[PDB]
Amino acid sequence: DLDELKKEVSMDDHKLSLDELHNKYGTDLTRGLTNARAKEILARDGPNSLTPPPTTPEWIKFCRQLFGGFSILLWIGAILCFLAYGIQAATEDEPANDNLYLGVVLSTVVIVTGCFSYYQEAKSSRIMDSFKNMVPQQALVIRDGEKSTINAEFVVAGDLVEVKGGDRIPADLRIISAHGCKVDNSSLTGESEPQTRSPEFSSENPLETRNIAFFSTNCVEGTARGVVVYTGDRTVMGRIATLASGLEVGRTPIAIEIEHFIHIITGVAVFLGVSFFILSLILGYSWLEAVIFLIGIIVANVPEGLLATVTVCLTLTAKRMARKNCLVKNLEAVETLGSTSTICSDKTGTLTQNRMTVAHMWFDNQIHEADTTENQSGAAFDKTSATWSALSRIAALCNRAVFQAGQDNVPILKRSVAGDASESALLKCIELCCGSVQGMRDRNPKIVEIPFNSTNKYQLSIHENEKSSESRYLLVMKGAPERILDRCSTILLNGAEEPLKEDMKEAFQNAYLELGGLGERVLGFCHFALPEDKYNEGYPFDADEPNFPTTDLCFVGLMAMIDPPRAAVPDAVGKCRSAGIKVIMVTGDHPITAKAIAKGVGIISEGNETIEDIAARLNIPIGQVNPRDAKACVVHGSDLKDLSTEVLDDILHYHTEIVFARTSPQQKLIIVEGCQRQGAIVAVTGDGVNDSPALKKADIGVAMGISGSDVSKQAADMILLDDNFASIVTGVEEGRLIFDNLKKSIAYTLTSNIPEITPFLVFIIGNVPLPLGTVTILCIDLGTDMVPAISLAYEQAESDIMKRQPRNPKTDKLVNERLISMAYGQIGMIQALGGFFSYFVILAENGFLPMDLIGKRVRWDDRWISDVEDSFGQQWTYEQRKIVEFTCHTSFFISIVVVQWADLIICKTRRNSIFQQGMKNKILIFGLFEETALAAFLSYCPGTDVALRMYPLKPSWWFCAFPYSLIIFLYDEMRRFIIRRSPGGWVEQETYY
Amino acid sequence: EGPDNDERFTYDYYRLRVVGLIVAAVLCVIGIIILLAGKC
Amino acid sequence: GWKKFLWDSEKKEFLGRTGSSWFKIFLFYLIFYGCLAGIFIGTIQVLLLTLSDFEPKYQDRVAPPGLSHAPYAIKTEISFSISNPKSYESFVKSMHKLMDLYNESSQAGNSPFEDCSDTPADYIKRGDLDDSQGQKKACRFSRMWLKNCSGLDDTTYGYAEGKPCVVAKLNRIIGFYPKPLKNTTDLPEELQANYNQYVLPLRCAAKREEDREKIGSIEYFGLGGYAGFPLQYYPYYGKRLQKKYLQPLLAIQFTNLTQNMELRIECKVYGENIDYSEKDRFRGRFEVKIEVKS
Ligand SMILES: *[C@@H]1O[C@H](CO[C@@H]2O[C@@H](C)[C@@H](O)[C@@H](O)[C@@H]2O)[C@@H](O[C@@H]2O[C@H](CO)[C@@H](O[C@@H]3O[C@H](CO[C@H]4O[C@H](CO)[C@@H](O)[C@H](O)[C@@H]4O)[C@@H](O)[C@H](O[C@H]4O[C@H](CO)[C@@H](O)[C@H](O)[C@@H]4O)[C@@H]3O)[C@H](O)[C@H]2NC(C)=O)[C@H](O)[C@H]1NC(C)=O
Ligand SMILES: CCCCCCCC/C=C\CCCCCCCC(=O)OC[C@H](COP(=O)(O)OCC[N+](C)(C)C)OC(=O)CCCCCCC/C=C\CCCCCCCC
Ligand SMILES: CCCCCCCC/C=C\CCCCCCCC(=O)OC[C@H](COP(=O)(O)OCC[N+](C)(C)C)OC(=O)CCCCCCC/C=C\CCCCCCCC
Ligand SMILES: CCCCCCCC/C=C\CCCCCCCC(=O)OC[C@H](COP(=O)(O)OCC[N+](C)(C)C)OC(=O)CCCCCCC/C=C\CCCCCCCC
Ligand SMILES: CCCCCCCC/C=C\CCCCCCCC(=O)OC[C@H](COP(=O)(O)OCC[N+](C)(C)C)OC(=O)CCCCCCC/C=C\CCCCCCCC
Ligand SMILES: CCCCCCCC/C=C\CCCCCCCC(=O)OC[C@H](COP(=O)(O)OCC[N+](C)(C)C)OC(=O)CCCCCCC/C=C\CCCCCCCC
Ligand SMILES: CCCCCCCC/C=C\CCCCCCCC(=O)OC[C@H](COP(=O)(O)OCC[N+](C)(C)C)OC(=O)CCCCCCC/C=C\CCCCCCCC
Ligand SMILES: CCCCCCCC/C=C\CCCCCCCC(=O)OC[C@H](COP(=O)(O)OCC[N+](C)(C)C)OC(=O)CCCCCCC/C=C\CCCCCCCC
Ligand SMILES: CCCCCCCC/C=C\CCCCCCCC(=O)OC[C@H](COP(=O)(O)OCC[N+](C)(C)C)OC(=O)CCCCCCC/C=C\CCCCCCCC
Ligand SMILES: C[C@@H]1O[C@@H](O[C@H]2C[C@@H](O)[C@]3(CO)[C@H]4[C@H](O)C[C@]5(C)[C@@H](C6=CC(=O)OC6)CC[C@]5(O)[C@@H]4CC[C@]3(O)C2)[C@H](O)[C@H](O)[C@H]1O
Ligand SMILES: *[C@@H]1O[C@H](CO)[C@@H](O[C@@H]2O[C@H](CO)[C@@H](O)[C@H](O)[C@H]2NC(C)=O)[C@H](O)[C@H]1NC(C)=O
Ligand SMILES: CC(C)CCC[C@@H](C)[C@H]1CC[C@H]2[C@@H]3CC=C4C[C@@H](O)CC[C@]4(C)[C@H]3CC[C@]12C
Ligand SMILES: CC(C)CCC[C@@H](C)[C@H]1CC[C@H]2[C@@H]3CC=C4C[C@@H](O)CC[C@]4(C)[C@H]3CC[C@]12C
Ligand SMILES: [Mg+2]
Ligand SMILES: [Mg+2]
Ligand SMILES: [Mg+2]
Repeated sequence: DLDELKKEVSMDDHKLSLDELHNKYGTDLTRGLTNARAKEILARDGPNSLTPPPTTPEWIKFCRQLFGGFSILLWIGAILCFLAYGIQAATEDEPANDNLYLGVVLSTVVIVTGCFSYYQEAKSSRIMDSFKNMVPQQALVIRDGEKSTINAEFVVAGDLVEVKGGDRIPADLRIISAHGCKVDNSSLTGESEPQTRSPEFSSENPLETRNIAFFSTNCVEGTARGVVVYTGDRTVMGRIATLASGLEVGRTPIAIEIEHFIHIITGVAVFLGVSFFILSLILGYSWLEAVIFLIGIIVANVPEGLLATVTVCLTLTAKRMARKNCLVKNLEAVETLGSTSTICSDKTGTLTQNRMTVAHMWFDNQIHEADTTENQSGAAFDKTSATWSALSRIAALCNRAVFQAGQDNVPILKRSVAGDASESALLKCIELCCGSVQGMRDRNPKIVEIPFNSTNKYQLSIHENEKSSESRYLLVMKGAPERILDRCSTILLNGAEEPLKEDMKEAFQNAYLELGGLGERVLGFCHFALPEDKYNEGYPFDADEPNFPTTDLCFVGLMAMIDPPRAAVPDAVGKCRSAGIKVIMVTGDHPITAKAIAKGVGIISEGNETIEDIAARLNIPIGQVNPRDAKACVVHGSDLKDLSTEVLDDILHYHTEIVFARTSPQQKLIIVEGCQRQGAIVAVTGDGVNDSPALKKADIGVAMGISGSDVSKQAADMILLDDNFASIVTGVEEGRLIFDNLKKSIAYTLTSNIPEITPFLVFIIGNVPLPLGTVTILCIDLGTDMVPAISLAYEQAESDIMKRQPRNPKTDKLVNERLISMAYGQIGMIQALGGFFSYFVILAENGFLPMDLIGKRVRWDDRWISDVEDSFGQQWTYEQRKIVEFTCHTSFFISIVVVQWADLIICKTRRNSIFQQGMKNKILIFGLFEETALAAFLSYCPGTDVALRMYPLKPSWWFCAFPYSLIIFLYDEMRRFIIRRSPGGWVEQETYY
Repeated sequence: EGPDNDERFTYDYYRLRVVGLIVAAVLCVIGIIILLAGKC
Repeated sequence: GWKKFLWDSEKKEFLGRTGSSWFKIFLFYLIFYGCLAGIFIGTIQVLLLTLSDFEPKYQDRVAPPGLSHAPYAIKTEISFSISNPKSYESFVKSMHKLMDLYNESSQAGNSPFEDCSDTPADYIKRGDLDDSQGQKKACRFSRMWLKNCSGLDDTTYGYAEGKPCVVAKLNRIIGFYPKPLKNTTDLPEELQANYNQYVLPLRCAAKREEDREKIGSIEYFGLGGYAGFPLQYYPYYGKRLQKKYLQPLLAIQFTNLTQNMELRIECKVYGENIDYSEKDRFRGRFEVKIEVKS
């Protein structure tokens, strides 16, 4: 799978002859191949079917979810715990099982997180499998001179293949004979209108010539013949799909943030361990013990529950997305939208609707606009003049297409219509604000029609007049406005008729250039009342000689048409630009249309100008103007092929409104890479196969759901099942909101760290009875704490999030030193002091004053000293003093909960005050209530001092942590005040997360 | 007091546990009330 | 990277900040932590003002007293060879440490010691738990009372020829009055003979029914010759109100001990305000694993 030969732009053998072609692959132009020869080739190289994707077994991704970066840290933690247990078992008799419990618990945490994360990605895969609807397809091949329809998988290189309007081009064909055949090259090349396939050659680029039919394309109207040049995966879209599969994946921004987070957590963990290791060796302890101390401090500095909390955090924002029809396949792709700063979009199928629609109309010397939006939510065009009625009769009659049988259910715009795209657009507009065309058509019987001619350049027909008072004959004709203008002499103004003086002839010329400059295609409609005296009701006007007056007709008005954009396209583009997101158009369509759609959706703000526009406004050559005075630029693909790396960098560095036109899929990929080389996150929004290599390499791909291709849908990371583009705005909003909350929750789960390690540190340095046990630290990190941390996600915005500029990746991180200074430095310190306060209180009330506790651990622990004197002279047995130590662990844990109250409240908001935002978050309130109920339950239920070793508390102790909590609240409140009044000051660059 | 000062070494942990559970229960209920109040 | 984030010379930065920054941050942390320390200290002083110097507010974690002994056994086992002297040194050293506090030289004068009944007697109340009267007075407890285990005659105390001693002791509790079982028809078998109301009985036996036979004659030594603690040595007024206070002691000689075999001996005190625990094996009773291997 050579990628460089797949990265290259397509080459071909188009510029040849029919003899050279038949001489290279071997084939009868009039008899085709022989069946024996056909099978000899079928077996020689492989069926004409793309390779299936590389199947992913479910145990592989389950093992994937069991690993990663965070789960790996918890894995090494479990490993360390079991190592310390082994050492204690082989070195000492009666080894405590604290470490073995902590290790099996960490392993269970990793396994449970893996099960949940895996279950979600499978849910998305099932709803994803319900979209591949693959109905077998059979082609028409000519062998031995006979026509046969065989499965698409049996076509080979060389046989003759015939196509018919409505069928799909099987393989890559070389047209040999056509009959007004048109094909839809929208998915592969990106051409909105049907390009006619002619046996003659026209352009050096194979995608532009008409003598080649392509894979996955469809023949709209006409029939054609051709020799199969390319077959199977070796086809154009085959090389594109194989390239898409052979591209790497990447590493999202949220993952890099989690990685640098673990980097800091381990920095401070191994620092505290190697240091308290040298310190313990300096105080006399033996090596065997110091090793256990090192492992204990490092393992203690690992967040066991932050994994489940972060996973649930990410999972919550994804359901909100699935409620508005925005589905993500992975789980972290939910944050990438908010961090995006440059959106590369596609035109055909993404920025537009890929359906021709009647846009503007000319009548009564006045331009009228029609609604060109999917759900028909706009402005009507004043259907009260007679002129409009006559126009409806012209277009509704002089038109041969009709809705496909059985569409009585779909809406007027989404139904199937058999015919050209122009007659279809006209039929839909008339059927839209003029009611049923089928009765409008049977109300006036068509007598004789002369089909569109290459010389006449017009389509005309005569029908009877339904006026029950006028039995005359009606004649209607449509065609190019220039040709029809040369055939009129009257004008239907507001109903009456008038001459064609040059005043209205010039008004017709300016109208023609107005609709033309709009990137639209205009047509002219005229009609005339045939005198029943010179052509009675019995006379038959056979289509042979001049039976109808070509000139002296009555022109009624022009009718333009173009593919309109989706409803929320302009508003969404404006919203993205408001958020500081650079919108760059990248499409393989004609630049004259790309520039118009760009200006219509907001990519090229009205007023900005290109170098050619300046040369045209001044009437000077283009080589004279300076390119710095042009904000927006239209880069052609042909020119893009010849450009250096620095040139592309400068194109993106100096032009704010860029539009890449006529760019191949490979060039699309080159453009995405050119955006990444600098340092910005990229999101590519597309629909066809040409977008597959662009959606894959982009930081985040957005594929359309209804109008998208299966390849680009399988290679994308986010799917828009409703084809609504406003979902992108919703996504960029949610991506930010869920970010500021992760910061708050992380500071919360990190603040408790300190009051959990300090007891042990003072235990080794000061030799006091152990303050915080192991089953209590576990009841804090994995119990009470979980609900509050999960609730911190439901926090609403503080300021407008859709207003600030995108976060800088190289400077504004997720976990900086400003957070560590708060959690580990200021709040956690106060919480630790409160815990030690409740501790000393419990031991002072039972008889052990603070002066006699320093220096006791050797006898306080000894299991054979049944006479330990306290500050008053009483003798305490071993089990009696241990019961008090355990009751001190219970109250220490309760003190933690008490200080966590004020920590969850000061963590709710990062800048704003509590009296401003408000306690409207019901989940946080529930977290506080439950957090308290669990602590009371663990202490007061019978049999806990047996099972978990937590004894009941005497009601006066529960109040030893209250002052510390109020102080935490007042300190953080004054903190969040100087930041507001003093922007950019010390408190901000020192304490603002 | 004097010789029969047995009360000086007794504590009614039973009554304390009963009350502490009543209270935990109440706080738990209140919590649920707040949580579901609005979805009805 | 490596070098710059350490010291750049254009912005004159060290590790990241300038000179005035490291100072602003260090000064802030010093003031902050100083306030934190002062607050914690104030909240601990009010705690010292909430407690009394003559009595522990809560005395429920020490209601049923323990029963400890003189030798320091690692796993409640006494194992030593009658030939090798460097085998029972750890025992004699401790035993000695305990009896070294009942020396007569220590107990002398009228202050703060007082001569009490040579025969078990009743309680003695030296008033309340106050400082009104000065330092209360405690009864004298002589060494010699313990007859063959006193280290005054056979320093070793027994361990020299297969006849060890075990000095039992009742855990000191403030304001605790020991109360013995009354003479009514329900009383253990053992306790019936010699019912001096004034004596708290201590009686040792064998854990298993088999071992009875292999344990010979338990000879107890005490005040008055009884196997118990005289009620006159109570209550204890606490260190502050009674420094130089001696708790009674009871010696137990395990004469006629079978040689080369592990013996499980459980000693137990009997009384009203005395209750045992299946979890704490030192509450009221105690266990010893003697093995005089020679
Ligand atoms: C409480 O009483 C303890 C015993 O008191 C003795 O008996 C009472 C009834 C009175 O008569 C009293 O006056 C007696 O002293 C008392 O402990 C004793 O302290 C002395 C002084 O250090 C010790 O004497 C020294 O003995 C060693 C060898 O000891 C051997 O035996 C003991 C057991 O008894 C073992 O533990 C040892 O390892 C030995 O196996 C002598 O080598 C040492 O020599 C020193 O003195 C000589 C002159 O005699 C000098 O020439 C040397 O240079 C040395 O300076 C002493 O003779 C005595 O051993 C010790 N008894 C015990 C049983 O340990 C204790 O201090 C008192 N405590 C308080 C708080 O009042
Ligand atoms: C029994 C007793 C109990 C003991 C309990 C102890 C509890 C432990 C509590 C806290 C642990 C402290 C450990 C150090 C934490 C430092 C945080 C840290 O390393 O965070 C990482 C940051 C990175 O941040 P960023 O990503 O935003 O960078 C972006 C840079 N861009 C964008 C320019 C490229 O790196 C930086 O900050 C740069 C590194 C700065 C390192 C400073 C080291 C100071 C340590 C000790 C000083 C002691 C002196 C005492 C004497 C004072 C004089 C009187
Ligand atoms: C000595 C002991 C020390 C203890 C220290 C720890 C303390 C931590 C615990 C509690 C601290 C409570 C702080 C009180 C803050 C009140 C703030 C407040 O009231 O600000 C008013 C807000 C603002 O409104 P607005 O103008 O934006 O509205 C606009 C409406 N529009 C849009 C329609 C116009 O109004 C709102 O938020 C809406 C109404 C919300 C009402 C909330 C009431 C619940 C408050 C606390 C729950 C109790 C927790 C107890 C935990 C213990 C468990 C055992
Ligand atoms: C929206 C959904 C709402 C759902 C809310 C659910 C809340 C559930 C509320 C209560 C159920 C809790 C479990 C009940 C346990 C009953 C235990 C019991 O009745 O024990 C009685 C006996 C004690 O007898 P004794 O006094 O003679 O013993 C003397 C022992 N001497 C003398 C040797 C010291 O027990 C013994 O003997 C042996 C003791 C056995 C230990 C069992 C304790 C289980 C340990 C940990 C599980 C707790 C996890 C926390 C889950 C939180 C969920 C929110
Ligand atoms: C959604 C909100 C959830 C809230 C729940 C709170 C989360 C709790 C988180 C961590 C706590 C789990 C730690 C497990 C501790 C096991 C301790 C253990 O095994 O100790 C072994 C002890 C032996 O002690 P010894 O040597 O002194 O015996 C001497 C006996 N002599 C002397 C008489 C012979 O044996 C005994 O106690 C025997 C009785 C066995 C008791 C097993 C109790 C298991 C408790 C919890 C496990 C299930 C929790 C799942 C919920 C997860 C929530 C996310
Ligand atoms: C905005 C957020 C609102 C949040 C509301 C949450 C609802 C709170 C729910 C319940 C709390 C009430 C608890 C009452 C329990 C009394 C039970 C009792 O009988 O307990 C007696 C103990 C004395 O025990 P002992 O050791 O002396 O005897 C032990 C004797 N043995 C052991 C021998 C038996 O006493 C005790 O537990 C004392 C109980 C604690 C006293 C409550 C203090 C209230 C603190 C601040 C609230 C102030 C509100 C001011 C109004 C402002 C309006 C604008
Ligand atoms: C032992 C002592 C006990 C004392 C108890 C005192 C209780 C006092 C009770 C209520 C306090 C008064 C209500 C405050 C209402 C203020 C309303 C308001 O308009 O506020 C606005 C200002 C912020 O203005 P800005 O210019 O920064 O906005 C900048 C906005 N931008 C950024 C968009 C430009 O807000 C602020 O200043 C808020 C700053 C307030 C900081 C004081 C905190 C007081 C401490 C505790 C309160 C008690 C609650 C807990 C109960 C415990 C029961 C045991
Ligand atoms: C049990 C637990 C108890 C805990 C109680 C804790 C109380 C201690 C609270 C605060 C003490 C710390 C004060 C430190 C003052 C020296 C700091 C200093 O040297 O600062 C210098 C700067 C002035 O330099 P610059 O910005 O002009 O230069 C620009 C330079 N460039 C560009 C780097 C920004 O100072 C500034 O900005 C002004 C900023 C001053 C910091 C205000 C922080 C106030 C926080 C809390 C006070 C509230 C206590 C409430 C307690 C109620 C108890 C019931
Ligand atoms: C949507 C609406 C939802 C509403 C739901 C409402 C749920 C119901 C709410 C409350 C129920 C209250 C039940 C009160 C039970 C009292 C039991 C009790 O007082 O037992 C105490 C005694 C043990 O005393 P001791 O002498 O061994 O003490 C030790 C003495 N030393 C150690 C010094 C020797 O019990 C014993 O002997 C026998 C104990 C037998 C086992 C009883 C099981 C109780 C365990 C859990 C039930 C509590 C759940 C409450 C809900 C909390 C939600 C988080
Ligand atoms: C000086 C030393 O002190 C005692 O041992 C000490 C080391 C070791 O034994 C343990 C049990 O393994 C340690 C363990 O290492 C680390 C912890 C699991 C740690 C963590 C909490 C957490 O969440 O993550 C890590 C905090 C303390 C801890 O909970 C226990 C506490 C009991 C202790 O026993 C204490 C013995 O008395 C020993 O004999 C004597 O030599
Ligand atoms: C101490 O135990 C010994 C047994 O070890 C007792 O003496 C034995 O008595 C039996 C008769 O009952 C004789 O057959 C043995 O020969 C004796 N052995 C020895 C070594 O004397 C002795 O009576 C016990 N003494 C006490 C006071 O209990
Ligand atoms: C919003 C803030 C101010 C509310 C603070 C509520 C505090 C004071 C409440 C919450 C839970 C309560 C405790 C819950 C349980 C018990 C056990 C019981 O046997 C005595 C009361 C006691 C000890 C309560 C005392 C008051 C208490 C700590
Ligand atoms: C708001 C903050 C900064 C106030 C902190 C006040 C500090 C400095 C005060 C509060 C309580 C004070 C202590 C209270 C009691 C004693 C005992 C006395 O025998 C010596 C002084 C000493 C040790 C005091 C030293 C100063 C102290 C700790
Ligand atoms: Mg497209
Ligand atoms: Mg991707
Ligand atoms: Mg932790």
